[PDB]
Amino acid sequence: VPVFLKHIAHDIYVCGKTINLLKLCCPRHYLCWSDVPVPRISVIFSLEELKEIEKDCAVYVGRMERVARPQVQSAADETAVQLSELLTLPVLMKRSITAPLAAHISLVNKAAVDYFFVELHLEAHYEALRHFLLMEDGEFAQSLSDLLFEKLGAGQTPGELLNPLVLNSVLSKALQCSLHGDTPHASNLSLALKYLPEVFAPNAPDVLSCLELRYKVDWPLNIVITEGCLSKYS
Amino acid sequence: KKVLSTEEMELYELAQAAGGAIDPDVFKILVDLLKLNVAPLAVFQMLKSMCAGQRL
Amino acid sequence: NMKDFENQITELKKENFNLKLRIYFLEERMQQE
Amino acid sequence: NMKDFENQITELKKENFNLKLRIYFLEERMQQE
Amino acid sequence: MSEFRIHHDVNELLSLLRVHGGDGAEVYIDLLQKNRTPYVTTTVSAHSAKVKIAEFSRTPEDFLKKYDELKSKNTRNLDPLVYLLSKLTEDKETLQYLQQNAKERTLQQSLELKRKMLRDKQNKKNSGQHLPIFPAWVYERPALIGDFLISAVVEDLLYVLVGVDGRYVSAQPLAGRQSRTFLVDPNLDLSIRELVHRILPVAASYSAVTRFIEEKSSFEYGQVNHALAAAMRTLVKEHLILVSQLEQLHRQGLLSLQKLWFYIQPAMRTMDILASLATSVDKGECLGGSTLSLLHDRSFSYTGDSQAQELCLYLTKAASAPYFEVLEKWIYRGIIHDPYSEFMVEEHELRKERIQEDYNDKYWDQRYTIVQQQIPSFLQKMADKILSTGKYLNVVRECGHDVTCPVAKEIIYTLKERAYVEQIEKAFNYASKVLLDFLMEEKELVAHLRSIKRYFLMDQGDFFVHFMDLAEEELRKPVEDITPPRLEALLELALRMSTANTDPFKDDLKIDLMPHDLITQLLRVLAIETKQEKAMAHADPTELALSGLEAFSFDYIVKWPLSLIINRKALTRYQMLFRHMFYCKHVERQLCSVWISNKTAKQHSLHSAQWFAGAFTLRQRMLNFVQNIQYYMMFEVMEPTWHILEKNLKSASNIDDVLGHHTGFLDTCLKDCMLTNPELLKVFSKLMSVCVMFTNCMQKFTQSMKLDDTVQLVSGFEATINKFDKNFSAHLLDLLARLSIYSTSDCEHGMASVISRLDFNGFYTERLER
Repeated sequence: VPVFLKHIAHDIYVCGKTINLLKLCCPRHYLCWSDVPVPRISVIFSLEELKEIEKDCAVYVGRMERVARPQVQSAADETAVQLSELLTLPVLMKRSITAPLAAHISLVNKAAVDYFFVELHLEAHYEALRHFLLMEDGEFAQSLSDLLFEKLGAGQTPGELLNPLVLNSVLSKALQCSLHGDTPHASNLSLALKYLPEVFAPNAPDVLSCLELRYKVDWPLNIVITEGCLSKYS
Repeated sequence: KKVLSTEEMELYELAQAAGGAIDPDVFKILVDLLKLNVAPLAVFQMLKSMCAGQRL
Repeated sequence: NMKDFENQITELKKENFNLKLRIYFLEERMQQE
Repeated sequence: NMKDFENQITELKKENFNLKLRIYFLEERMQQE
Repeated sequence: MSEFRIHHDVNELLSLLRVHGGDGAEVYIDLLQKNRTPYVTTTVSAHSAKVKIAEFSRTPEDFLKKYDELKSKNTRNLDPLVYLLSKLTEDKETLQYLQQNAKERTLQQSLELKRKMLRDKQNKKNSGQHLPIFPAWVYERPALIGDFLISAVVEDLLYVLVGVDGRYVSAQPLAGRQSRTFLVDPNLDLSIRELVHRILPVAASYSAVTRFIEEKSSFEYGQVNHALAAAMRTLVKEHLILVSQLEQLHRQGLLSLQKLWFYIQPAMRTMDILASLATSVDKGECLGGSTLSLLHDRSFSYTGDSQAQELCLYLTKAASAPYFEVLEKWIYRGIIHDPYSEFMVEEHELRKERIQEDYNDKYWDQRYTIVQQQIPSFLQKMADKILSTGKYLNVVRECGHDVTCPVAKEIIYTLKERAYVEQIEKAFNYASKVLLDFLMEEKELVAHLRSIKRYFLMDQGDFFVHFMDLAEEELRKPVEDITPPRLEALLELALRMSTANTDPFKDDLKIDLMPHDLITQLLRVLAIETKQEKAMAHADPTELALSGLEAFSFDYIVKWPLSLIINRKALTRYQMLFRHMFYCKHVERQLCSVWISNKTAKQHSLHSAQWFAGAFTLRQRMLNFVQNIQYYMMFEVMEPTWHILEKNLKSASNIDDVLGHHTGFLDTCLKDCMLTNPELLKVFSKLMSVCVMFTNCMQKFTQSMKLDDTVQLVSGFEATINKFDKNFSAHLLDLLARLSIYSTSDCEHGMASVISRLDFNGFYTERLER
């Protein structure tokens, strides 16, 4: 990473990675598929040229948001180095490069937020997690708890209690008894087994820890909703 | 060498100059895989997986 | 997970059956030629 | 559960692969005749 | 390339690497395909990869020289290959293993090229359109070519600048496709001689450019190369103006050797760039899309030289015009106007008529093909949209719809704005819409689909009732004893007899007698790539004369262009559904006939009523079973999959979406009807065979009793009924057990519905537990 860009190198890297990710996962997202021209990134050493570059970047950013919704190059010229004499070369380069860079990064970040909210339904994913994984359907949770405690107290083995037929029957009954059990957000819930116990240990509080509720995240949401996040939720 | 095309033959001569003594049939198949626009990193991972089990 | 495994198994079974049907008709054609 | 679904998917994927290879060879033979 | 070429290539690689076991070939295929992008989007830093290989290569100079050679030829996969070699050099263990496995394991040439290109273009042009040829004198007259005819130094250089040998500076003969070399008089001042040798590169570049222009201006080089040669000729003319100005200044005494050297610096750079482009085009034999790809890569390579970039942009824009004119003609008219086979789309003559006979969509996929090599790199991302657009317009054109793209505009190559990409996508979307509308409105896809539902899915129960009433006697005969005339007449009676006579497409409904019974066919299909394949191949075809009841299917005649959507693969799936419902109805009719016959038997002898109770209960278990299987197949598989198809067909964006939805519909109905599980299908087949045998036994007994040792006959009948009951119950419990197994291990939630229907009263529940 260039030393003069070190203060912006990480943001540039994140922006480029995000742009490539958005193109790979949802290339037709309105944020991802916008033909809006991206502001030019160039080194400016004239204070007038630097202000003009900043203004053009700002105009480009504004136009793109609406659509989504000198140095050493002349001879007699003297302003071309006026910033270079007023400002130090590292500071001049920083001012010249990061302003258009910051404008483009900000536009990218805004479009990414919009894409995640509208196209990736991250809020809808959180709502689904609340409905199904957070047991927002209180009736389903009550039926599940009663059936689980009946099976655990009767000493059913994981092969008997956690049998896919038994687990599916319990899930169907809990969803049918839940007002939210038939919701499409509840459909993202899946009951999986971490391990198969030979015997349900009596009076063990962790007896049902073998059960896991998994939440599926599609691209690109699986970059943000990572397998680690789903594992912690489980 | 007759297994490799002239472009594939030139790539084989380049690979030899790169120090790779590759079989012309293996190189031909590799070129065909590259012609299918498969990412070379995935092809490398595939080659590594295929080779890792074959202890010399 | 479980619903995703169910979908993968169902899709793989459908694809294998479609390939088997295509093979069956290919073999019948090669037996007719 | 999850491992059993994975095993069924793996068997179905092996069958699909073998079917695709046999189809490939069948198409090459029908293209050679 | 074959759809499964990757599977062949992987299998060859596994064999060549002596990898034990094909177990995991699917995993390598899945890794490569998941990581296979159709577009070369990976801008690999070839410079650093070259460097890594050169550090790794035992002959690093040769590696770098070969890389620059292949780049000058625009050799495809060069940078991917160098990256692969770098990755193998990174994996020393893999490289050692691969090494051990390997151990164990110009005028005449131009005339030949012209003749070859002419022959290739005529062979591509079956229509006898001879490619245009320049007359021989165009190539034979050397003074026309403009290359070197094999103060004083300033005068010679000003001549040399025009490609004329000077008196003290003379051009050497061109050895092959090399740049022209010049001989300078040795008695010139060393500084003067060196300045002449610094300027002479302009004359060498001019001579090279003139040879390139004169060669690539031949018709055989294609329209893109001709346009490139004309654009280069314009810059050479400007160069001649410049050289004439330097000559005029020299006549004025204003040109010194140092002034010439300074003033020629831009001309030297321009001519060097032109000679580099000429050499790259000539070495790569670039034509059509390959020339546009090379021009794009050169234009990107000049990102630091605004003058060189502007020149390369001008040349690329000029050379892309005829190729983009062909693209425009393709995307707006579905016409390939590629006289030299330069366009990315190649047309093949395929018979549309065979689409109904061929299970493969050969006509749709093989008639128009993409020439990957002829795809311009700037069009690489749009080649498929261009292909689909031209396919759609040609299909529309072949259905008698004239497709005029209202958005047809001239396509111009642009580097930063991919306006041609959006324009190709718009043309593709327009052509797709026109084709979909033609198929939906003119080919009445929904009306044909409703006809298929009416006949193939047995939606018209009154039709099937009438047909089976008229045809039952004829279909009960062996297929060899059946008179096809009687089946066609019974079909016509059923068509005229049903509400389908109001169907305008009823005449597309046909009777089809399958060569194999449905159960044997499905078991053979499902045994493919299974352990049962050998058992089905070695299973003698049972000498049981296939009955018309087991051979009966519908077929449906789909005309072009609708034969694109209702193809033989779709019709065969409809035939499978029809035959399945017909067989279910046959079993139901047999169970009802046994019921009626038993009701009649109960009326003739009061005393025999006790013996008939068991046969009645067996018939009732069979009837409830058959009706629940028919109900599942009709209302949860066929009806739901048809409703899904109609909804998806309503949501289709193009004809390929309609085809996809119809295939998904058929595949859903096939899946949900238990047709895809060989064990369930085999148990159902045995169950239905036992049901039919029971109904035939009950009918024979009731007929005997009506016509009428008798105690012995009754005990034998009861024993037969109890044996049928045992066999039916055993097969039913095995079916319910298999449905439960698939429901629990395979997550086939649909199988739980079959079980709940099959054991809706819990009759089998205690037996399933047992």
